[PDB]
Amino acid sequence: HTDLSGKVFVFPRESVTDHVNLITPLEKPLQNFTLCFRAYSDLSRAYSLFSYNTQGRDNELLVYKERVGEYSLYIGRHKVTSKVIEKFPAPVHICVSWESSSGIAEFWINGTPLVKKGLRQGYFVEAQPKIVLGQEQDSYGGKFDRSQSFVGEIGDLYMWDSVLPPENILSAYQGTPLPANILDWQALNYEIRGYVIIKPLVWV
Amino acid sequence: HTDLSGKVFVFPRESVTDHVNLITPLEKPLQNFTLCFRAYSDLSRAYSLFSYNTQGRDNELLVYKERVGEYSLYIGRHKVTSKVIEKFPAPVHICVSWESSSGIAEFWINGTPLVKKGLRQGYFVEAQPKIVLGQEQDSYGGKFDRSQSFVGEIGDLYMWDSVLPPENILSAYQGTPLPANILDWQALNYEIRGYVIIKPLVWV
Amino acid sequence: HTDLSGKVFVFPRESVTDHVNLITPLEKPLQNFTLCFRAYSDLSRAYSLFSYNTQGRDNELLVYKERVGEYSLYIGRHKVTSKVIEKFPAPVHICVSWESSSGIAEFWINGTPLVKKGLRQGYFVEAQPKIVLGQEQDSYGGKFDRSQSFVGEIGDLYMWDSVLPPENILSAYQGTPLPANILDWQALNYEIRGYVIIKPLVWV
Amino acid sequence: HTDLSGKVFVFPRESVTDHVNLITPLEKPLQNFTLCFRAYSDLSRAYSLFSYNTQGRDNELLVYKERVGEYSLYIGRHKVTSKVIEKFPAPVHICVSWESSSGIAEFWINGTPLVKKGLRQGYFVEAQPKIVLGQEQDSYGGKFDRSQSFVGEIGDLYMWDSVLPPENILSAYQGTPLPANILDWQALNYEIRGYVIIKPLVWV
Amino acid sequence: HTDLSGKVFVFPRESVTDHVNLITPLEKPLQNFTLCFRAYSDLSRAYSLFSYNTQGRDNELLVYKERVGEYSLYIGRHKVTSKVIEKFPAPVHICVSWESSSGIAEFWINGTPLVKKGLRQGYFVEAQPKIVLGQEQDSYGGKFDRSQSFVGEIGDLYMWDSVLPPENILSAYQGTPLPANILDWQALNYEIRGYVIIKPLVWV
Ligand SMILES: *[C@@H]1O[C@H](CO)[C@@H](O)[C@H](O)[C@H]1NC(C)=O
Ligand SMILES: *[C@@H]1O[C@H](CO)[C@@H](O)[C@H](O)[C@H]1NC(C)=O
Ligand SMILES: *[C@@H]1O[C@H](CO)[C@@H](O)[C@H](O)[C@H]1NC(C)=O
Ligand SMILES: *[C@@H]1O[C@H](CO)[C@@H](O)[C@H](O)[C@H]1NC(C)=O
Ligand SMILES: *[C@@H]1O[C@H](CO)[C@@H](O)[C@H](O)[C@H]1NC(C)=O
Ligand SMILES: [Ca+2]
Ligand SMILES: [Ca+2]
Ligand SMILES: [Ca+2]
Ligand SMILES: [Ca+2]
Ligand SMILES: [Ca+2]
Ligand SMILES: [Ca+2]
Ligand SMILES: [Ca+2]
Ligand SMILES: [Ca+2]
Ligand SMILES: [Ca+2]
Ligand SMILES: [Ca+2]
Repeated sequence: HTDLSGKVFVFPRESVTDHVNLITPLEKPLQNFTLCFRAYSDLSRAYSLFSYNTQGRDNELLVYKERVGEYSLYIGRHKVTSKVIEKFPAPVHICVSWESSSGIAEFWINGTPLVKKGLRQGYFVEAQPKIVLGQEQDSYGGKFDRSQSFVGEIGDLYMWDSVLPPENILSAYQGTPLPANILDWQALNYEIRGYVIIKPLVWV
Repeated sequence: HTDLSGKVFVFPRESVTDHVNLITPLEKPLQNFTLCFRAYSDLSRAYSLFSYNTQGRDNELLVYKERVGEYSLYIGRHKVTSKVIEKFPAPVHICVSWESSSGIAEFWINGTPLVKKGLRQGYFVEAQPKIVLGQEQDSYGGKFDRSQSFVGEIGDLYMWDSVLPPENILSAYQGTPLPANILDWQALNYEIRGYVIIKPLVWV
Repeated sequence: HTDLSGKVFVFPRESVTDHVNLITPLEKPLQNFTLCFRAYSDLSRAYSLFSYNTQGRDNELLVYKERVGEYSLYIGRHKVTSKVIEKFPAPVHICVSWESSSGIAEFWINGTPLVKKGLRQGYFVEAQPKIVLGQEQDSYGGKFDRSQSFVGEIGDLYMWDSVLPPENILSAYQGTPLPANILDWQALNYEIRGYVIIKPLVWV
Repeated sequence: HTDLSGKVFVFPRESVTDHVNLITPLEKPLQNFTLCFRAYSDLSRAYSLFSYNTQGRDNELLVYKERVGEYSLYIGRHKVTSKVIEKFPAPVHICVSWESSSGIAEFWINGTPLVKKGLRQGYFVEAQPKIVLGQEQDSYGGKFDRSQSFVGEIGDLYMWDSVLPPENILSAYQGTPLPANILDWQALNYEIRGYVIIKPLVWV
Repeated sequence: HTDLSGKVFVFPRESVTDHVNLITPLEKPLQNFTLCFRAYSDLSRAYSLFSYNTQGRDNELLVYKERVGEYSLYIGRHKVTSKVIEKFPAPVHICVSWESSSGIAEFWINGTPLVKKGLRQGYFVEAQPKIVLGQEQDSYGGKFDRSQSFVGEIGDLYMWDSVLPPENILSAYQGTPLPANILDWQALNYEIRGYVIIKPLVWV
């Protein structure tokens, strides 16, 4: 229940411990989800964008940037990666969905669909997560690694417990996002830890 | 048969097992043909796009992507290769025709003609094929190779027993193909084996 | 004798044998000429575009492609080379003229003039040629070299016994050449030898 | 006391001597500032753009160009660097702001925001500066280094004791800057030392 | 006394001999000048564009192309160099001015200003030159060097005994120069030596 409309989290330096915890009362394992957000970073090294771990389970749901032009999704430790043409540095809008019944993962980058990949067909993502921005978890809520830290700005984050169709992804990118039931930027419960500053969104 | 209008086959992972068999009652050897389809892959390694083998004959008709910008056609184990400027990764529309009487093979990539090449003048492509998407055959229906597997999405596949003129290739590129008498995406007889998922086409 | 309007010669493979002889009743040594044609090849190695030899004289008039972006004209074994920015692979329209009185050679690529060069001022190109497409001659009509063979398509070839002014070069580039009196694609006397196929021009 | 509208300082050669002192009446420590200026240089090596040293303190506020596409701000010897896509050589409009309360530094290059970075949260930039263009100070007003000298043109320099919002940054980029209370190009007190020439600005 | 409107000098081959002498009747030292001309060359090696030597003084005023994108001016044996983004090969319009009082040299390439540089403040360029196109002088009228020779085309050359403001530079670039008093293409006194041919300007 904070409205972050028009605002970003700024992670202004590299560190082991600067991060934001995102709080959701998620009790039911996820069969389907979509996650969208905008990010702006001038790192060239690898970094985590969104880290969701559960007790005893590393990389339960992880969105990770390998290198320029390459986005990975981990589900239950397993991973897929898809490629895109992108400028560097540049702001980006990222959406990723995953559907247990097919295993299909869909990345959409600036409203453009990447090649579909598939993993973990039939699996359910475990509930009661710890969700972190700014660092990559290796434990339940911690064991960070500064070489995977996100330095830069993140905004307009939403997470739904369904697979959004293309029209709803384009709405998030450049229209009005559909209100979201797991995490929603207009009513976000978060905890800042360390050096993270909230500022207006000034980039597109 | 099945009308896959608006849908693609998704080969969501690298494997030696995942494939689609395409069924056609082709009993008479082929003198002329055109094959068109759309594909979207972010593989950089080589892969097979369309594998047609007959009893005792490898690479009887094979469309093979050597590397970015380079397309090969095999007829009766002989090959030609032509080059094109293309972005990577990117969706592509591919048409290729071959005419026994001249030996001429014509690739068209996104409605643009590649340099003509020639092979197997006077040859007849044998009938009673096994036709596979997703893997390259080295036997009659099998002996796949993971390093040649196709990972990504294929749709809008049509095959004619004649050489299409430019206007009919552009029609196919634009999404209004002429009726096709060997394989037709709107009345396709196929078998999924392994991990292949049918999804809507979202990238055209 | 044959009107090849709308048609190309296709040299569909690398060889030391495949060629076209162009026949013209040229009995008087040439003081001035312009030669225009369209070509489409995806070779990266060097190749001959137009080979004119006379008895006892190799490289009497030769248009040669050194590498991407570089065009050479030989007159009586001496050469000039001019450079241009071009895409690869791409169709190209090439015009070259030479004027004995000044020695000036003008290349025009896709209707744009290259830097003028000069050679053989005062020379007359010898008459009674053998003129070959598809191979580079080292004798009077023969002694070909596979490594200089042209693979690809040639069309719209015209040769005048004068130096065309710019607006006449542009007319030829646009597909409306002024009347040509040495070689004329719309009334061409030729001989196919080996594997050369006439097909419609589909890339203009 | 001088309106330099429409004019630039030209540092026409590499040297360890040529520089401009900028004189400001500011006597209180700075908690917030914005600095904007336009520069045109064809140096590839690193160079100082704006050097603000105070007695006893090197690099108290320093704007430094590491290499093409990379801009650094030093505050009290600590630094941040942000990246941008830019052509070389090219004129550039540079703005940078810093806010003590958050430590946030914002670079804007040709009206486009770079990724925010943070340093020196809670710090006060010392007053009674010597402010130098053309050279990088290693002492209070001197100790220059030829290899960090600025060669080229600088104009349209303004410095405010506040953090400008995006609209006011864009106004400056577009040529209608707000009046500026630390340094103002339209009412500037300066001292030329060595070879620095004032000329009309011809490159906007 | 010759009007070369619409014509160029073509230096069609590398040599240590081919050149044009340009003769001015204005006999006076130069405190200010501007020189404009068009050039088209596909050399990659260094070459002289305009060579002005006086008795016993080499490199008294020299415009020299170091390599792609780099232009140098020598005044009295001292030099400056400025860089520009340009295509290769490409026609170019070059203007350069120099002002003794400030030492400032201004290059303009296709109507766009390069970074100003400065040299020889207070010097007077000596009177009674030999002015050569096509070769770089090392003596008064001679001692050429084939590795510095200009191959290609030069036209629309004008030289004024003043520093042109930007609007007059743009007029020259656009083909409507102000009449010029040191050298003027519409009333030029020149001597061709060796192989230099006058042809129409076809590349503007
Ligand atoms: C996931 O979606 C599938 C099909 O769209 C549906 O069967 C299932 O109920 C969804 N799961 C949940 C928990 O909503
Ligand atoms: C194949 O094409 C050739 C050339 O157009 C034609 O003559 C022949 O009839 C065709 N063959 C069949 C089986 O249609
Ligand atoms: C070749 O061109 C020159 C120069 O224009 C001309 O004088 C000469 O007559 C021409 N030669 C011919 C037509 O044989
Ligand atoms: C510095 O800038 C901030 C802008 O958020 C402002 O709130 C604060 O009052 C300023 N401090 C001073 C000393 O002016
Ligand atoms: C040189 O040019 C400047 C303007 O650029 C002018 O003010 C000055 O009078 C000129 N000097 C002469 C003509 O000697
Ligand atoms: Ca982890
Ligand atoms: Ca980790
Ligand atoms: Ca095979
Ligand atoms: Ca195989
Ligand atoms: Ca030869
Ligand atoms: Ca040869
Ligand atoms: Ca310093
Ligand atoms: Ca220093
Ligand atoms: Ca010299
Ligand atoms: Ca010399």
